[PDB]
Amino acid sequence: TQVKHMMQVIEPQFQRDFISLLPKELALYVLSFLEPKDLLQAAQTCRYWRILAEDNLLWREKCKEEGIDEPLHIKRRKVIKPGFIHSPWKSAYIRQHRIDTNWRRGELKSPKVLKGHDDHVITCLQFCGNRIVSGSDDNTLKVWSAVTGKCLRTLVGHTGGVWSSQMRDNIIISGSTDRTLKVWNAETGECIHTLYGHTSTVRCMHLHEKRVVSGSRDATLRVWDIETGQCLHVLMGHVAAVRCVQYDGRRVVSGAYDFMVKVWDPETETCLHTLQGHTNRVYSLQFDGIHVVSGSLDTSIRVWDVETGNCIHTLTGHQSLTSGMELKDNILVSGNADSTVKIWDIKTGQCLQTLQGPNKHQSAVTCLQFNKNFVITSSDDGTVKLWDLKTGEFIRNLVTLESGGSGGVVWRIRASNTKLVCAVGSRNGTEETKLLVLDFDVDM
Amino acid sequence: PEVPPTPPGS
Amino acid sequence: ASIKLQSSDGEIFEVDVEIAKQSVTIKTMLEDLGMDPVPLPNVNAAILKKVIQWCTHHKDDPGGSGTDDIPVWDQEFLKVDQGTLFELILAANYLDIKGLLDVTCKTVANMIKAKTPEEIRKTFNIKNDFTEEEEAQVRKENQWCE
Repeated sequence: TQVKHMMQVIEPQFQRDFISLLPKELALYVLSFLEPKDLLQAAQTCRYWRILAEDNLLWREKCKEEGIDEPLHIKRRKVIKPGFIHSPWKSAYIRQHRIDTNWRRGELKSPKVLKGHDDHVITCLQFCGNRIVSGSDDNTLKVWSAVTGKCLRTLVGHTGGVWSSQMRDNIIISGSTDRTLKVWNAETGECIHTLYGHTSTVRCMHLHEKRVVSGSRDATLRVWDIETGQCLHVLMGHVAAVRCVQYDGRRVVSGAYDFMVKVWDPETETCLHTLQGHTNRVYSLQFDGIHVVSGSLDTSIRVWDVETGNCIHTLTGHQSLTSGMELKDNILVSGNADSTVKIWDIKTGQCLQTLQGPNKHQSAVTCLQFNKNFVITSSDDGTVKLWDLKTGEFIRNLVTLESGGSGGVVWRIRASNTKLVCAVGSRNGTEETKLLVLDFDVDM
Repeated sequence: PEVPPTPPGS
Repeated sequence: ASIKLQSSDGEIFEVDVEIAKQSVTIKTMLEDLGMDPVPLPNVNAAILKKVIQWCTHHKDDPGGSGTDDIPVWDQEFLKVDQGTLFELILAANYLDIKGLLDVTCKTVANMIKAKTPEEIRKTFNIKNDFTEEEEAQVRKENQWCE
């Protein structure tokens, strides 16, 4: 009845064209075989076609195809001309398409600069809704607004450097060389719990629902209840430091400087599998419930089956340390000290792209994110680069530190659909430590 | 060649 | 076996039951309502010859669907003019013949992808009925890339 209202009321009578004259179901059926680019061009043909092409369900389907889940409702109205009844799904498509475009080629707006952690390293970074959490070897964490750039809180408590953190809207958890974890209220900044049990640095952690698992230089892992503050379980069997950990609520997976990856059932504190094969330290890890993926100093990345413990793929071709990997639906993106990023299909072992070329990173890759369109990579060269995940081609430098080749580095990044946040600094004073936040939203 | 920051040893 | 259809303009067609029953409309009127002959008030002899020709070609084409690539034979079969295509869409809908509807409709969609607004007019006729102001808005609201 959107279309009924608009036809009966704009009154576009006497057109001499094919689709104007069809029943409207059939005109819409025809229009359904078109891609959005075409629908937008059809819409500029005449009033009648415009009204048809603005059909709400036609665009709901187009949105589900790009995985756009909510419609978008605007307001500034106007009543500009005789009345138009916009489709929320259509403006949601268009929103997303302009956002994408803005990341690829939109003028780089000057980013907000959040100065903090003076003269120290930002060792972990978290970004959740409109909150950013930076953690540091100054012993603190700071909570910031991604919207205004203000520092909202400063989480003081640790007597030791912060090196790991997790966040889920308003719960933050930190891990330190002071051998503890801490649980914090982001809004108020109070430390609600302090978790004792480890005796050496809390190097990594992973949070799932109401439990975090921590891994430590002590060679153990502990599983902790976040509400109660109690340590539920203790996972013993590693022989050297645990550098990386994943937890899905059902199995813990840990990777350690003993070259080993272990899979555990936490409830019974038992190691179900020791995954052996890496010929050097394991540094990075991903896990999706079915596959474990482990990055080594071996320069290898191994893919394994949690259920059996069997190596499925040994993915090769990086030349140095794989420092971080992201895994999503059987696509894996790996960042390496060799300055290169690769994209892999972990079902087949295929290396789909290697990100390099004339605008390659000049030094180690420190961090990365990706979605179905882009990879974003950061580096000690002081840039953050945007690449096309489908073609593997460089698109552009999102950030280029002037001090990049004199000490400035990008330690890590987080991105939302709309925003990019970068932790930046230097070991020699050439770049003051800070976060950079860039906005790619569009007006809408 | 270069590895990321890591906590100091004991 | 064979059954009788009566076009809107009074002409009888002898058709193989299994080819005719591709029209859900016909099938229903045949099996559930027992019509003999089956009267088709919305389809004349001309398009009805074409519909039966299409069905006859696809009397085995086990749908299947395959909406993606439009077959070679069908593409030649609709090298036909705009008026006829329009009737074929209407007859496919009336007769409920999903394969014919899909093909014919895709064929029209293809006359749209991916021309500019102006080129879509020169194909479909269409007068630009927008004011200066309206066309500014529509161009702005339906901007691709920039």
